Amino acid sequence: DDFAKLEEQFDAKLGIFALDTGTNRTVAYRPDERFAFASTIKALTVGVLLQQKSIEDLNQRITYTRDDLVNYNPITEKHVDTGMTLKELADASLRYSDNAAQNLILKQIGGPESLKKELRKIGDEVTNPERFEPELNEVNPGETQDTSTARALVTSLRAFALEDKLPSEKRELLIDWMKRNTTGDALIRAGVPDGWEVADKTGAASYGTRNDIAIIWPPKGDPVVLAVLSSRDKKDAKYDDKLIAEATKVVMKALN
Repeated sequence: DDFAKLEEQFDAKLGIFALDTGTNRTVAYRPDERFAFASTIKALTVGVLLQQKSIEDLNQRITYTRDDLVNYNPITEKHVDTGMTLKELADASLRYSDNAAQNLILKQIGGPESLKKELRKIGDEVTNPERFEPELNEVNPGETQDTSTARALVTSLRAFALEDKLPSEKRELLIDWMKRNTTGDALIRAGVPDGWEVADKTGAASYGTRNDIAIIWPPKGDPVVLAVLSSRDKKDAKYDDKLIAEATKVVMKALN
């Protein structure tokens, strides 16, 4: 009902899945409903990059031109002359949500089809990568290309960052980058208490899709993995970040 109320207040559809890794208790609301994953996929893509290369291999430098730049290249647009290492691209993709960075990394791992294959290999039969940035954000209701579910995103995030899909030292890199994101101040971050560390990755897509996935660490004990996804039924609808922040407070209370 608290979730239903937010859906009424915000004129949107919410998809939530939260797992308290410490007790295995869960919070769910339309947990298996499909939504455009938008930039949240950047976290899963780095997870795959990491599995594929040693930490030392991340120092390989990638060269590119203005033709590789897309609609949003905050970091990437500043380094055309020299290129950037995979480590720098990973940083730009995750903390700045750099679109070109995502496309360059994607090309390194073999494209959306290879990403798909690697996720399947990890146990994710739901997430469906198909396109590059920025076209992946254009998803119509009913379509399954470039979509996932709250349940699948948390399972997959959890696998890479907390479990055995990656060795400790690589998990540490992913977590550090996510903990240091610069785009999620108004989402999950705003619905958690002070002193609670958060690692997140945001996204926005057509139909007012507004998403945030994260791991939350209370001062004491096991982390909480959470996905908050949302959409509206107008193609050019606008989103309201406050929805995410409020849904998060409901989750914390439901688990706390």
